[PDB]
Amino acid sequence: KPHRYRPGTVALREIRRYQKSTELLIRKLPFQRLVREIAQDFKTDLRFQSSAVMALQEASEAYLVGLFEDTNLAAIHAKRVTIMPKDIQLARRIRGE
Amino acid sequence: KPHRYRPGTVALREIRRYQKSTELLIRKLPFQRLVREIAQDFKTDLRFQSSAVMALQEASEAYLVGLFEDTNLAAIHAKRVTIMPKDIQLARRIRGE
Amino acid sequence: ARAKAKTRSSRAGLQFPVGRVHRLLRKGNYSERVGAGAPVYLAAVLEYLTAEILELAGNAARDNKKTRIIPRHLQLAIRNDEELNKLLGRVTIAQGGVLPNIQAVLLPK
Amino acid sequence: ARAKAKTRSSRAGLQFPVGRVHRLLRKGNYSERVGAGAPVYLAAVLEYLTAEILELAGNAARDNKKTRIIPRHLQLAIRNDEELNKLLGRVTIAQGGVLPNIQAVLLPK
Amino acid sequence: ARAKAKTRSSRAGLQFPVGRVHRLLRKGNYSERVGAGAPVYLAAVLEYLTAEILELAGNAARDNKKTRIIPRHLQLAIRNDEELNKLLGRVTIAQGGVLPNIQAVLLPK
Amino acid sequence: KRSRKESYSVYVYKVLKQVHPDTGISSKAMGIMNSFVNDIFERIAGEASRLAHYNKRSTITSREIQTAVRLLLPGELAKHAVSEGTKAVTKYTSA
Amino acid sequence: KRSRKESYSVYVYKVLKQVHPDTGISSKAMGIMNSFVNDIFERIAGEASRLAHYNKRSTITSREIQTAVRLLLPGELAKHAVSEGTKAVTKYTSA
Amino acid sequence: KRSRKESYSVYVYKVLKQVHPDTGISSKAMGIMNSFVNDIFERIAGEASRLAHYNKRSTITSREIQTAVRLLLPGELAKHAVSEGTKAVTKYTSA
Amino acid sequence: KVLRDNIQGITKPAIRRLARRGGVKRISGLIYEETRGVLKVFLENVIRDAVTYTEHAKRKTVTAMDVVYALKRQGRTLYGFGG
Amino acid sequence: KVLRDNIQGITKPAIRRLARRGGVKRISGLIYEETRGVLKVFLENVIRDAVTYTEHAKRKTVTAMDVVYALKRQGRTLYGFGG
Repeated sequence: KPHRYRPGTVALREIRRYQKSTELLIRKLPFQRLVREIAQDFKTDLRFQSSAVMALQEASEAYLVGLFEDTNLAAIHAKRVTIMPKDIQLARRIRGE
Repeated sequence: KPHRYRPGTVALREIRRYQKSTELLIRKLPFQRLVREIAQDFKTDLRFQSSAVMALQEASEAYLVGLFEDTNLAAIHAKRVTIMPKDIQLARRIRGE
Repeated sequence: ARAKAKTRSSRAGLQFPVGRVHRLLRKGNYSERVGAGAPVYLAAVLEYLTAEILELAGNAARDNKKTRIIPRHLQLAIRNDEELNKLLGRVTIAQGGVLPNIQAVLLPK
Repeated sequence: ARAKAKTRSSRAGLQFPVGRVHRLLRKGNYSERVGAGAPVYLAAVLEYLTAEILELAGNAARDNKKTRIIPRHLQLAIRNDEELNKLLGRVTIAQGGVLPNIQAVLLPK
Repeated sequence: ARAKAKTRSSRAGLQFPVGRVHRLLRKGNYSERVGAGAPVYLAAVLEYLTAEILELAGNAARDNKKTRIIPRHLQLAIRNDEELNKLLGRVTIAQGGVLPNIQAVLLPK
Repeated sequence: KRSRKESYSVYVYKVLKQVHPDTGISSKAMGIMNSFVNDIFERIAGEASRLAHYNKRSTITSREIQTAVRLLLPGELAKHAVSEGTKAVTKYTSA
Repeated sequence: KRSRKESYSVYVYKVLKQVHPDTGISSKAMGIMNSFVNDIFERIAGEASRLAHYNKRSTITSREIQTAVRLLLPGELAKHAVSEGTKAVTKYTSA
Repeated sequence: KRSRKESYSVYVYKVLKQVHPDTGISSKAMGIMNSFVNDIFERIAGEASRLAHYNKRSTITSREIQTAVRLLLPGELAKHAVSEGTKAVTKYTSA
Repeated sequence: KVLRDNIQGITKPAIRRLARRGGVKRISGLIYEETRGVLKVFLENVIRDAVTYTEHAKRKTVTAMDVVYALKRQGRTLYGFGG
Repeated sequence: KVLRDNIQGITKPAIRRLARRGGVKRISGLIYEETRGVLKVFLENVIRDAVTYTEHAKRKTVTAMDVVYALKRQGRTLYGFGG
C-alpha cells in the first residue's frame, strides 16, 4: 500500500524546513516580470539593477511572512487553525494600512 | 414595575454620547498623582506644567482608545461582544508592543 | 535712492511668508545652500494644504451650525477624508475625539 | 617640526575611525559645530554595539558549528535578544530567514 | 529713463493677457470706464475654468489612452460635470458625439 | 500678405502644460476652446454691462465682475473662481 | 518686558477669511494648526535634506521639494500642490 | 582604477578579531553590518541634531549624544553604552 | 508626597468610559487591571523619554514641549501644545 | 513590449511556501488572490517612491540604493543592500 501522511504533518515539516531555510521562495524571473509590469505603470521602458529586484524580493517576502504570522495569530485568536482573507484584512487594519 | 432598560441599550447611548463628546474620561487629579508617582521613580522632585500633564492625558486616551478599537475588531473577529484581556494582548503584539 | 519694500510672498502672489520659511530652512540645517524657488514652493504647498483643510473644517462647522472652527471639527474633517487619514494615520489631536462609529453587530437585532 | 601623526581612535583606545565619523558629522549637516568628544563618544557607542552583535553572531555560528558568520546567524542573534529586537523590530535582514516558532495549538497532541 | 516693461498678466502672474482683455472690454461697448482689477479678475476666472476643463480633458484622454485631447474628450468631460453640464446644456460641440447612455428597458430581459 | 487674427491658443497651451505637461492637444479642440473663451467672455461682459446700467454705475469694477460670475457660474465653480480672482486682484494690488 | 514668540496666526487667519469669510476659529484649534504646519515643515525639510545627500547636492531646489511632496503627500494633493507651486514659481520667475 | 568608495570593512574585522579571533565573516554579512552601523549612526545624528535644536545649540557635543543613546537604546544596552563611551571620552580627554 | 498605588486612581468606570469612546459594548472584569498595566507601560516609556529630555534641558520641571518631543519620538504625534 | 498578467506569476505553491515560513498550518483557497492584491499594493507603494527617487536622480535605470531609500521611508528598512 502506498504511504500517505495524515494531513498537516507534511505541512508542519514544511514549516520546520522553511523556517530553517533562508533562501527566497519566489521564482526570480516572474517576480522581475511583475516588478517591471508595475514599473511601466509609473514610467515605461526603465532599466533595473538585478540587486534592486533581489532587494524588492527580500522585502516583499519579509512583509508577506510577517503578515502571515499576524494572520496566524488572528486565526488562532479566533480559535481556528485555517487562515481566512478576513484575517488578513483584520491584520492590515490593526497595522494601520 | 419600575423602568429598567435591557442590557446594551445604556451602552449604546453612552457610546453615542462619548463618541459625540470630546471631554476627558479620566479624573484629572488622580491622573496627575499617578504621573508624579511614576516620574518620581525616575527623577526626584519633578515638577509639571499642568499643560504637560494634560498633553500626557490626551496621549493616554488616544493610545488607549485606539487600542480598544483594535480590541473591538479582534472581538468581532472572534464572533464575540465581550472583550477579554487576551484580545488586548493580541492587539499589542500584532502592533508589536 | 532705494527701491520700495515689496514682499517675496507678494512676488509669488502668496500669503505664506517666504522670508520666514527661507530663514527657518537656512537655520534648520537641511543643506548649506538652498534654491531660491524651494522655500516659495514650500510655502505655496503649506498654504494650499492649510486652505483645503480649512475648507473642510468650515464645511464640518457649517454642518453642525457653528461659526467657529473647533478641534472636534478638525477631527471630523481629517478622519472622514481617506486621503487626509492616510496622510495623518499616526497623528493625534488634542480634545479631538473620534468618528461616531459603531459596528453593525453591536447594533440590536 | 611636526610630531608623529597619531590616531584619535588609538587615543581613545578604539577601533572605529574618529576622523571619518567626525567628517561624516561635519558633512552630514546636523550642526555647523561639533564638540570634539562627541564623535569619540559616538564611535565608542558604535564599537560597543558592534561588539555585542558580533559576539552573539559568533556564538550562534559556533552553535551551528560554523566557522564563518552567516546572515542567518545575524538574524538568529538579533531576534533572540529582547533589547536588540526592541531596538530593531522594524528592520529586516536580507536572507535572514525567520525564527523557528510554532504555536502550541499548531502542534499535535 | 524708463523701466523695463512688465506685463499686467505677469504682475498678476496669470497666463491670460490682461492687456488684450482690457482692450476688448474697451472696444466691446460695455462701459465708458473699466476698473483696473476687473479684466484681471476676468482673466483669473477664465484661466481657472479653462484649467479645470483642461484637467477634465486630460483625464478623459488618459482614460482613452490618447496623448492629445479631442472634441470627443471635450464632450465626455463637459457632460459628466453637472455644473459644467447645465452651464453648457444649450451649447453644442463640433464632432462631440453624445454620452454613452441607454435607458433601462432598452436592455434585454 | 495676410492680416493678423487674434486667437487664444498660446495662453491655453501654457495652461495645458502647467496642468498636464504630458498631454497634447488637437487644433479643432483649440477652436472649441476659442469659442469657449469668447462666449464666456461675452457672457460676463454683457452681464457686467447690464449690472452697471442697473445701479447706473458708468464704470465696471472687479466687484461687478464678481457679481456677474456669481450669477452665471454655479456654486463650487463660482466659489473657486471667486477665490482665484480674489487672490489675483490681491497680488496685483500688492504689485 | 517679554521676548517675542513666533506663530502662524496671521497667515492661517487670513487664509481662513479667504476660504471662508464668515467662519471664525477657536484658539486651541489654531494651536493644532500650528503643530500641523510645523510638523509638515520638518517632514518636507528632512526629506529634502536626505534627498540632497543622496544626489550629493549641497543645494536644495524646488525639484527636491516637489520630489518630497510626491513622496510624502499621496495622490491628488501631491499633483494639485505641484500645479499650484509651479504657478507660484512661475509668478516668482516673472517677479 | 576608479574612485575610492568608503567602507567599514577593516574596523569591523578588527572588532571581530577582538571578540572572536577564531571565526570568519561573509561579505554579504559585511554589507549587513555596514547597513547596521550607518543606520544607527544616522539615527543618533538625527536625534543629536533635534536635541541641539531644542536647546538652540549651535554645537553638537557629547552630552546630548549620551542623551540620545539613552533615549534610543533600551535599558542595559544604553547603560553599558554610556559606560563605554564615558571610558573612551575620559581616555581621549587624557589624550 | 510619596505615592503608592495611584495606578488604581484610574477608576474602573473611567475605563468603561474609555471603552465606550472606543465603542466597546461589553467589558470583562479581568480587563481593568490588565489595561492599567498596559497604560502603565505606555506612561513609563513616554515619561522616561520626557524625563531624559528634561535633565538634558537642565530643568527641574517637565515642559509640554518635552512631552510632545517624546510622543513624536514614538510615532504618536500629538497636536495642540505649541509644537 | 507591454505586460498584461504577471501577478499570477506569484503562484499558489510559492504562497504556500511563504505561509509555511509564516507558520501557517492550513491555508484557505480564498487566500491567494487576496495576498496577490496585498502584495500588489505593497509593491506599488514602494516602487512609486522608487520611481520618484530614480527620476529625481535623473536616471532611467532603477538602482537598489533608491529601493533602500523607499523602504526606509515606509518604515521597512532592509539590511543587506545599503551601499
